Amino acid sequence: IRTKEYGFQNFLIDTNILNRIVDHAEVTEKTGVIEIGPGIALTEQLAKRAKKVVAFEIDQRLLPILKDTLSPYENVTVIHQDVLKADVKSVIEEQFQDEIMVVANLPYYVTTPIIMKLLEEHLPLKGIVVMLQKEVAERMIAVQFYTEAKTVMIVPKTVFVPQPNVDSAVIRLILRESFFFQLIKASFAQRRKTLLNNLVNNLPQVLEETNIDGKRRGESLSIEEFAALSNGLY
Repeated sequence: IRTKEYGFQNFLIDTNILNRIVDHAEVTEKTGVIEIGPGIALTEQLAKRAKKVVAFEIDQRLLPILKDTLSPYENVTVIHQDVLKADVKSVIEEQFQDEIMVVANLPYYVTTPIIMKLLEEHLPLKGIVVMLQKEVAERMIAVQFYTEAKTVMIVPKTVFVPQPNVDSAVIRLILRESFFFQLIKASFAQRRKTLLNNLVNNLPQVLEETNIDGKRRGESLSIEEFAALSNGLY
């Protein structure tokens, strides 16, 4: 608990876990890493076993803190951009000679968009680990198309500084015609209303079901089922 002063965003405490996290990253002196939402903590113990680290933070307030926190470590560069509106393909060419494994600490609201954006441009990563709440992880998986997931290692409230009420979890995601991605966007518009309604918020009429109820809703359809529909007229 070196976490002094500034003002008392909530943070971790013991390294006990952090190298377990880092353990669940396929991390080496060979691999690089794209840290998102650093605070400071993760990034320090992360810098002590990685090739290079690339921290991403929109919060200005943290940079004079990271000015001296994680200053001593020399394989760290804290780029200051909105990760969502970021130039991360361009920063890979700019900072990694290399396997890459993004580690990310993001809140529910934007966390699901971000993971998409990283994946979405076919970027060359080993995998995408993310710390989220206990509830949300157990929920198993928005797109298992780009990658298949494992909710490995739980993380308790009792290793945090404000001590959030609900315990959290970590989730690693190693990766391995397509208007499909326009389809899932179109099918989820109203969210609550029927499939008729959602595919009349979509580009342009006739459509026989391939073993699938009309009035059935978006959040039901299995991931393989959702491919079959896309093969209407791509």
